[PDB]
Amino acid sequence: TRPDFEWLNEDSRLFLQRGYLLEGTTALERIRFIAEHAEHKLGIEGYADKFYHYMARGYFSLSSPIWSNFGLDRGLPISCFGSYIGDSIHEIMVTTAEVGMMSKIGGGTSAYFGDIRPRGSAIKSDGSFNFSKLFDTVIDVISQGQFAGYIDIEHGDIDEWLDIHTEGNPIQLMYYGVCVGHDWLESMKAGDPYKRQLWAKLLQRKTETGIPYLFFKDNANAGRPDVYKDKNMTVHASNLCTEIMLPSSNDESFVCCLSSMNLLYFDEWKDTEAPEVLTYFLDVVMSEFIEKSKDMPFLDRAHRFATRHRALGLGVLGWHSYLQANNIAFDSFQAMQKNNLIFKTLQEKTLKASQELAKRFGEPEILKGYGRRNTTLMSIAPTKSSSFILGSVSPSVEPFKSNYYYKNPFLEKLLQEKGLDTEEIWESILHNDGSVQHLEQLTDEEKEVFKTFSEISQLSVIQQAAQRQKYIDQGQSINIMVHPATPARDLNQLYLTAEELGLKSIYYQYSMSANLLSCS
Amino acid sequence: TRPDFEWLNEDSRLFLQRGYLLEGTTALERIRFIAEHAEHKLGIEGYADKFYHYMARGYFSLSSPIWSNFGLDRGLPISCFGSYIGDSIHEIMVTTAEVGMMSKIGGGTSAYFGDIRPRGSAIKSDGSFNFSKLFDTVIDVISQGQFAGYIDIEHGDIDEWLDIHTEGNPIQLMYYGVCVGHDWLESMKAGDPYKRQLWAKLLQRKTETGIPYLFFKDNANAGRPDVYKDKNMTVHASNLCTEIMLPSSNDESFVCCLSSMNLLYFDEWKDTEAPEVLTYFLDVVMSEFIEKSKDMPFLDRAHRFATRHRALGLGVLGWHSYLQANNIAFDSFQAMQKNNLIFKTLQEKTLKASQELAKRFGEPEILKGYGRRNTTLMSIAPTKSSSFILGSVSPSVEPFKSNYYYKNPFLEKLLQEKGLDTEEIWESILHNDGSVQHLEQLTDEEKEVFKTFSEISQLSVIQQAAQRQKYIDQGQSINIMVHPATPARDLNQLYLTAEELGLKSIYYQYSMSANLLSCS
Ligand SMILES: [Cl-]
Ligand SMILES: [Cl-]
Ligand SMILES: [Cl-]
Ligand SMILES: [Cl-]
Ligand SMILES: [Mg+2]
Ligand SMILES: [Mg+2]
Ligand SMILES: [Mg+2]
Ligand SMILES: [Mg+2]
Repeated sequence: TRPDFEWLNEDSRLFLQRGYLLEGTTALERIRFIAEHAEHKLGIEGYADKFYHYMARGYFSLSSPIWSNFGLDRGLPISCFGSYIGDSIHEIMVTTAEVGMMSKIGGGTSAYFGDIRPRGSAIKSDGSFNFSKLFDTVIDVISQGQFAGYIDIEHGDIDEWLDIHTEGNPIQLMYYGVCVGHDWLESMKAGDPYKRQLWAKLLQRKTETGIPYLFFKDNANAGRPDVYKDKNMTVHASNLCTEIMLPSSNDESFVCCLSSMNLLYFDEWKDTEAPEVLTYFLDVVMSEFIEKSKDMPFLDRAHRFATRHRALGLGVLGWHSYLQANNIAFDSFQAMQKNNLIFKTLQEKTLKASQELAKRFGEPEILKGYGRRNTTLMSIAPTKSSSFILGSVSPSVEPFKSNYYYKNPFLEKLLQEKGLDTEEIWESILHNDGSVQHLEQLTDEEKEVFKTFSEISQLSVIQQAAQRQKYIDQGQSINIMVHPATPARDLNQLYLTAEELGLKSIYYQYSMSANLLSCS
Repeated sequence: TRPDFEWLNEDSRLFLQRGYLLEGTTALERIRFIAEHAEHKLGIEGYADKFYHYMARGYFSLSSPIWSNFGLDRGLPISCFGSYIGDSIHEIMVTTAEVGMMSKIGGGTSAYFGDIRPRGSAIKSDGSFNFSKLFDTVIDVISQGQFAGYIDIEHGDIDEWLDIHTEGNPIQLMYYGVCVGHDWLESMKAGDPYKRQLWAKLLQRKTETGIPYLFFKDNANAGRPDVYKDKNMTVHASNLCTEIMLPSSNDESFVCCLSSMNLLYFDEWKDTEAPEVLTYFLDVVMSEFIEKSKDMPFLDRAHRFATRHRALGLGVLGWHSYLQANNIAFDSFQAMQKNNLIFKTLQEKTLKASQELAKRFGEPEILKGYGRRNTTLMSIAPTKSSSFILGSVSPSVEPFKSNYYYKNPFLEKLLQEKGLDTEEIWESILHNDGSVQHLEQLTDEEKEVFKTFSEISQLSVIQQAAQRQKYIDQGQSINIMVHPATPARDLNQLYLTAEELGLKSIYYQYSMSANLLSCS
């Protein structure tokens, strides 16, 4: 019934033309080229037509670097770049040049600052915040930039980092994350007054700005694949969007590529080879990064990482879409059942594919004897533009912001079956911030299915992330949305619950205009 | 009569202890070590005792990097570092990392920005001023920094550079110079209104701030040694202090080392081997830089330059001191006679020494078949601290600021012979900004000999620099001092005369508190 490329409507074509495609290349032409180029690099007969078919059915979203650069001379097809900053000017300049080159090329960058000695240390040093000014300037000066720096909450310079983005502060452009350990938080909860005041200030900053990001470093490291545990490959920090969980060091900067399965069609593709085909595709994308980076000035640490690890980040979008297509409320037991099923299925299929890839092409150095091609397979990145392109489905695992901001097609259908598909009804929804909770014509059950992100239990967001985390070898970009009237006490408990449940990170805390945190 | 090391008085010892010497090394111990280390590297018997003797007599000043680092593990013994910035992010990052590493190590840095495409060029670019923000931040963040950027007056972005240091401007820390060609200035003088307004603005900026530096690029290139002309090795820019005249390129960053002859004792050392010994010393200093830099991250372009060129910068101090010791007024025909004699003698002796060095050790690559060891031998750097250390003699070729600010020892002697060496007389001099022009007890002849920098013809400063330039293969750091009441018209003519007479640069325009420009 659904035509091939239904998703590729006039909105999507325009978006792609204006953003990603070279003048004189159409969207369809580009998809065919990508499919054929991948087949050629894999050496697998029939691969292109399989990949093309799955594209045609709307099962795959490809990352913007892949749309822009895959199979072409320009740019790189990677979606993150994470550097470790050693405690020396030499190593600071190495990272500076990486960030510069990547800010020109694009795909976001990040770095770990926590091993830089703090302000006042003998060399007297100016500390880690002082060096953050260099990266903030690099991205101010060079663009295609976006950069995130990570600092430990126990670091000598934490107070300086907590004023990033405040009025007049030197740092206005770069983002940051704070690495927070289990023992530190247990000391805070047990009553330590300094930790209690620092934590309070961090929460105040996050309400005011959305940031810092939180990196629960002990959850991240406890959740690493065995290979990284076996070889003491510590995850110091995450990436620009907080979903990546890969080790960086003096000799290696993590990189990864991404593309995403459209969960709207889970019941169509769950027993197909679509996830495996996408895994194969991401592996050839990494082969391209390796080939392109081998002679690229300043990218030697990333070239090394990609060569030895071959880390991939296959993600998802359309989670809320899938739930709505099945008349399931986001915060429900039935949603939790589907969450387990979907992510279990993806874990199994992507791992199987990585095992087959090692049989065909060999294990990279870090995985010799481990039996797969890729150190990691899955990560749940944000997908705002990618979701738009692919039929305006819901972003990643996030609830729809609202029903009308774009009209929710499942709400539309429901309104049509009730004869309520009228300008007056829709205008009422627009005037209520895309909510339907005001509408007396809808049952409570129907209202539940179409709650907005703001109306949904934020505890349910966290719990669902915790539930699926066991099936995801990297991480998940998890946003929450909180009313500005929310007591600090309630935010405090939500973040503490996040760490307790094993979440490796939290991304942005969004606000809205003037029980959702403590019940699900 | 004069004791050995008379110059090394308690002031000098304290200065050296506090600035340059490692805890537990005395000034004398350091001098002996430097002499012996140089002998060892030259393989020349008796060299150390010759070098030590000349140090003992007060004939030599050594640069602060040499005092700090020569023969030791730490740092580098070079006094400039000049990079060419190619029009690419890659080449911008190469230069960024050079400047970072050198800002930690010390010795000043500089770079040429003029081949960066201007704001609005297709890639649309943000231009050369945008990239200057990166270097300004590097030196804000890393210290031991000082940096000077050079831009051509005809460059698309010249208006942006001319607001450097103004209220709120992004650039407050780095210095800059403007490269001004002969044909451009002839177009300006012939009446071009745009050039006339731009030149007027530059002069306004220089009165207000002292800067930009002026680099007369056609004089600099016309004055290069034949070897650089023969091989099209363009001098794009000068260094932090405007005395260096060396080529930089995509593959080479200029470096040079310095030390200085004390002209107070010219009549003692003119027929000795002291200038030759100092030349030999500077060549072994460059051998140290080469050895140290060979495995230093990010310094490959400077290592290459030093290896192939072996450029040296032997300078002078105590010019005004020499004139005063001989009862010669700075602005006089007799001064001009001495200027010619001294600089002719130095040109001959340093070149002879470089020829002998090539016979002993070989010609470097750039000079194969040219018959000397070093592409350049002489440059007249500023010597404010070095002059203090060496008996408080006058700085470089500059007049003494004043007679009492430190008491002029020739004025003191003159006052003693007249019985005028009294607190009342000296206090009168202090109250008149170190001038003696008010004192009725002195003849006009005596007053002439002890005019302050501010009282001296600035045309004479320029003319003396022009006269000695024929004997100096690099350049000269030339400051002038101008009353704030001076009409723009008169400054205009002075700078135009500077270019007409063949000066390769001008450094700072100093001011003072409320015929000297047009007569000598
Ligand atoms: Cl990143
Ligand atoms: Cl494993
Ligand atoms: Cl320099
Ligand atoms: Cl020559
Ligand atoms: Mg083929
Ligand atoms: Mg650690
Ligand atoms: Mg020996
Ligand atoms: Mg040129």
